[PDB]
Amino acid sequence: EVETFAFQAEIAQLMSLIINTFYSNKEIFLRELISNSSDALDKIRYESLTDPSKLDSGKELHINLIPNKQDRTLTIVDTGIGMTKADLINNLGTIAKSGTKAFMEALQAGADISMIGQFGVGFYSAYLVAEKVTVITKHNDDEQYAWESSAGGSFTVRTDTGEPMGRGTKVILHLKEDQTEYLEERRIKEIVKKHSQFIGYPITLFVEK
Ligand SMILES: O=C(c1ccco1)N1CCSCC1
Repeated sequence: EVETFAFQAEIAQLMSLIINTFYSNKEIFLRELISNSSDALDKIRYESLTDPSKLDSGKELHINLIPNKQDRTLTIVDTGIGMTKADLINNLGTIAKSGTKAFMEALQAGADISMIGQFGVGFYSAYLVAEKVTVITKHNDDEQYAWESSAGGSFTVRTDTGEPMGRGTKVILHLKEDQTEYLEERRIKEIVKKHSQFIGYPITLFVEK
Protein backbone atom coordinates (compact mmCIF):
# COMPACT_ATOMS: atom_id res chain seq x y z
CA GLU A 1 0.00 0.00 0.00
CA VAL A 2 1.72 3.11 -1.35
CA GLU A 3 0.43 6.63 -0.66
CA THR A 4 1.28 9.43 -3.09
CA PHE A 5 1.49 13.06 -1.92
CA ALA A 6 2.11 16.39 -3.65
CA PHE A 7 4.91 18.66 -2.49
CA GLN A 8 3.99 22.12 -1.32
CA ALA A 9 4.34 24.47 -4.30
CA GLU A 10 7.34 26.27 -2.79
CA ILE A 11 9.26 23.02 -2.27
CA ALA A 12 8.52 21.66 -5.75
CA GLN A 13 9.79 24.98 -7.10
CA LEU A 14 13.08 24.67 -5.20
CA MET A 15 13.57 21.04 -6.25
CA SER A 16 13.15 22.02 -9.89
CA LEU A 17 15.63 24.88 -9.40
CA ILE A 18 18.18 22.48 -7.90
CA ILE A 19 17.76 19.93 -10.71
CA ASN A 20 17.82 22.40 -13.61
CA THR A 21 20.34 25.06 -12.54
CA PHE A 22 23.87 24.85 -13.87
CA TYR A 23 26.04 24.60 -10.74
CA SER A 24 29.33 22.71 -10.85
CA ASN A 25 30.10 22.57 -7.10
CA LYS A 26 27.86 19.55 -6.57
CA GLU A 27 30.02 17.86 -3.91
CA ILE A 28 28.38 19.96 -1.17
CA PHE A 29 25.45 17.52 -1.07
CA LEU A 30 27.55 15.15 1.07
CA ARG A 31 28.32 17.84 3.65
CA GLU A 32 24.60 18.65 3.92
CA LEU A 33 23.44 15.05 4.42
CA ILE A 34 26.22 14.26 6.88
CA SER A 35 25.31 17.42 8.80
CA ASN A 36 21.67 16.29 8.82
CA SER A 37 22.82 12.91 10.15
CA SER A 38 24.96 14.59 12.84
CA ASP A 39 21.94 16.64 13.97
CA ALA A 40 19.80 13.48 14.20
CA LEU A 41 22.48 11.79 16.30
CA ASP A 42 22.72 14.86 18.56
CA LYS A 43 18.96 14.65 19.12
CA ILE A 44 18.85 11.01 20.21
CA ARG A 45 21.99 11.48 22.32
CA TYR A 46 20.36 14.36 24.22
CA GLU A 47 17.04 12.58 24.78
CA SER A 48 18.83 9.48 26.06
CA LEU A 49 20.33 11.52 28.91
CA THR A 50 16.97 11.81 30.67
CA ASP A 51 15.57 8.51 29.31
CA PRO A 52 18.26 5.86 28.70
CA SER A 53 15.73 3.33 27.43
CA LYS A 54 15.55 5.36 24.19
CA LEU A 55 18.84 3.62 23.26
CA ASP A 56 17.39 0.10 23.67
CA SER A 57 17.03 0.14 19.87
CA GLY A 58 20.77 0.74 19.47
CA LYS A 59 23.54 2.18 21.65
CA GLU A 60 25.96 2.96 18.80
CA LEU A 61 25.89 6.49 17.34
CA HIS A 62 27.61 6.58 13.96
CA ILE A 63 27.41 7.38 10.23
CA ASN A 64 28.14 4.92 7.41
CA LEU A 65 28.83 5.84 3.78
CA ILE A 66 28.07 2.94 1.43
CA PRO A 67 28.75 3.31 -2.31
CA ASN A 68 27.39 0.65 -4.67
CA LYS A 69 28.64 0.77 -8.25
CA GLN A 70 26.40 -2.09 -9.44
CA ASP A 71 23.19 -0.34 -8.32
CA ARG A 72 24.70 3.14 -8.86
CA THR A 73 23.68 4.16 -5.34
CA LEU A 74 25.32 6.07 -2.53
CA THR A 75 23.72 5.35 0.83
CA ILE A 76 24.20 7.54 3.90
CA VAL A 77 23.19 5.67 7.08
CA ASP A 78 22.96 7.12 10.59
CA THR A 79 21.65 5.76 13.89
CA GLY A 80 20.10 9.08 14.93
CA ILE A 81 16.57 9.69 16.23
CA GLY A 82 14.78 8.74 12.99
CA MET A 83 11.50 10.14 11.74
CA THR A 84 7.88 9.26 12.38
CA LYS A 85 5.21 9.04 9.69
CA ALA A 86 3.94 12.49 10.72
CA ASP A 87 7.49 13.84 10.27
CA LEU A 88 7.76 12.38 6.75
CA ILE A 89 4.34 13.60 5.60
CA ASN A 90 3.51 16.74 7.63
CA ASN A 91 6.04 18.21 10.06
CA LEU A 92 9.33 18.47 8.19
CA GLY A 93 7.69 19.83 5.05
CA THR A 94 5.75 22.46 6.98
CA ILE A 95 9.05 23.71 8.40
CA ALA A 96 10.85 23.45 5.05
CA LYS A 97 8.19 25.79 3.60
CA SER A 98 9.61 28.97 5.13
CA GLY A 99 13.25 27.99 4.66
CA THR A 100 12.62 27.22 0.99
CA LYS A 101 11.05 30.64 0.50
CA ALA A 102 13.96 32.37 2.24
CA PHE A 103 16.55 30.31 0.35
CA MET A 104 15.08 31.25 -3.02
CA GLU A 105 14.82 34.91 -2.07
CA ALA A 106 18.51 34.81 -1.12
CA LEU A 107 19.44 33.17 -4.45
CA GLN A 108 17.93 36.22 -6.15
CA ALA A 109 20.00 38.54 -3.94
CA GLY A 110 23.22 36.88 -5.16
CA ALA A 111 23.50 33.97 -2.73
CA ASP A 112 24.64 30.65 -4.14
CA ILE A 113 23.45 27.09 -3.81
CA SER A 114 26.22 26.03 -1.41
CA MET A 115 24.56 28.16 1.32
CA ILE A 116 21.39 25.99 1.25
CA GLY A 117 22.21 24.62 4.73
CA GLN A 118 21.78 28.01 6.40
CA PHE A 119 18.09 27.80 5.46
CA GLY A 120 17.43 24.35 6.90
CA VAL A 121 16.62 22.69 3.57
CA GLY A 122 20.01 21.14 2.85
CA PHE A 123 18.47 17.71 2.18
CA TYR A 124 17.27 18.91 -1.22
CA SER A 125 20.89 19.36 -2.35
CA ALA A 126 20.73 15.59 -2.88
CA TYR A 127 18.99 16.29 -6.21
CA LEU A 128 22.20 17.90 -7.43
CA VAL A 129 23.55 14.36 -7.90
CA ALA A 130 20.54 11.99 -7.64
CA GLU A 131 17.65 11.41 -10.01
CA LYS A 132 15.76 9.65 -7.21
CA VAL A 133 16.11 9.71 -3.42
CA THR A 134 14.81 6.98 -1.09
CA VAL A 135 14.69 7.58 2.68
CA ILE A 136 14.28 4.61 5.03
CA THR A 137 13.69 5.65 8.63
CA LYS A 138 12.71 4.20 12.02
CA HIS A 139 11.78 6.31 15.06
CA ASN A 140 11.37 4.71 18.51
CA ASP A 141 7.70 5.78 18.55
CA ASP A 142 6.72 4.47 15.09
CA GLU A 143 7.22 1.70 12.53
CA GLN A 144 9.82 1.59 9.76
CA TYR A 145 8.83 3.69 6.72
CA ALA A 146 10.12 4.39 3.22
CA TRP A 147 9.86 7.87 1.67
CA GLU A 148 10.72 8.30 -2.00
CA SER A 149 10.78 11.03 -4.63
CA SER A 150 12.05 11.58 -8.16
CA ALA A 151 10.95 15.23 -7.81
CA GLY A 152 8.36 16.07 -10.48
CA GLY A 153 6.14 17.47 -7.72
CA SER A 154 5.29 14.32 -5.75
CA PHE A 155 6.60 11.84 -3.21
CA THR A 156 5.38 8.49 -1.85
CA VAL A 157 5.33 6.94 1.61
CA ARG A 158 4.91 3.27 2.48
CA THR A 159 5.66 1.00 5.40
CA ASP A 160 9.00 -0.69 4.77
CA THR A 161 9.21 -4.48 4.63
CA GLY A 162 12.99 -4.65 4.10
CA GLU A 163 15.70 -5.28 6.67
CA PRO A 164 14.70 -3.80 10.07
CA MET A 165 16.97 -0.89 11.04
CA GLY A 166 16.65 -0.68 14.82
CA ARG A 167 16.63 3.14 14.79
CA GLY A 168 17.87 5.87 12.50
CA THR A 169 17.77 7.04 8.89
CA LYS A 170 19.15 5.71 5.61
CA VAL A 171 19.28 8.04 2.60
CA ILE A 172 19.69 6.16 -0.70
CA LEU A 173 20.85 8.39 -3.58
CA HIS A 174 20.04 6.91 -7.00
CA LEU A 175 22.75 8.83 -8.80
CA LYS A 176 22.56 10.59 -12.14
CA GLU A 177 24.45 8.93 -14.97
CA ASP A 178 27.14 11.63 -15.14
CA GLN A 179 27.70 11.71 -11.35
CA THR A 180 29.29 8.31 -10.65
CA GLU A 181 32.44 10.06 -9.38
CA TYR A 182 30.75 10.11 -5.94
CA LEU A 183 31.01 6.30 -5.84
CA GLU A 184 34.83 6.47 -5.87
CA GLU A 185 36.59 5.89 -2.56
CA ARG A 186 39.26 8.56 -3.04
CA ARG A 187 36.61 11.09 -4.13
CA ILE A 188 34.39 10.46 -1.08
CA LYS A 189 37.43 10.62 1.21
CA GLU A 190 38.41 13.97 -0.32
CA ILE A 191 34.93 15.41 0.25
CA VAL A 192 34.60 14.23 3.86
CA LYS A 193 38.10 15.55 4.63
CA LYS A 194 37.33 18.93 3.06
CA HIS A 195 33.82 19.48 4.44
CA SER A 196 33.12 17.15 7.38
CA GLN A 197 36.41 16.70 9.24
CA PHE A 198 35.06 17.83 12.65
CA ILE A 199 31.80 15.86 12.76
CA GLY A 200 31.57 14.46 16.27
CA TYR A 201 30.63 10.89 15.32
CA PRO A 202 32.58 8.12 13.56
CA ILE A 203 32.11 8.29 9.78
CA THR A 204 32.95 4.95 8.16
CA LEU A 205 33.50 4.77 4.41
CA PHE A 206 32.61 1.24 3.27
CA VAL A 207 34.88 -0.25 0.59
CA GLU A 208 33.32 -2.17 -2.28
CA LYS A 209 34.03 -5.82 -2.97
O1 LIG B 1 11.08 16.86 1.40
C1 LIG B 1 10.42 16.24 2.25
C2 LIG B 1 9.01 16.62 2.39
C3 LIG B 1 8.44 17.79 2.00
C4 LIG B 1 7.07 17.72 2.31
C5 LIG B 1 6.87 16.48 2.89
O2 LIG B 1 8.06 15.80 2.93
N1 LIG B 1 11.01 15.29 3.01
C6 LIG B 1 12.45 15.06 2.85
C7 LIG B 1 12.81 13.61 3.09
S1 LIG B 1 12.69 13.18 4.84
C8 LIG B 1 11.26 14.21 5.20
C9 LIG B 1 10.37 14.41 3.99
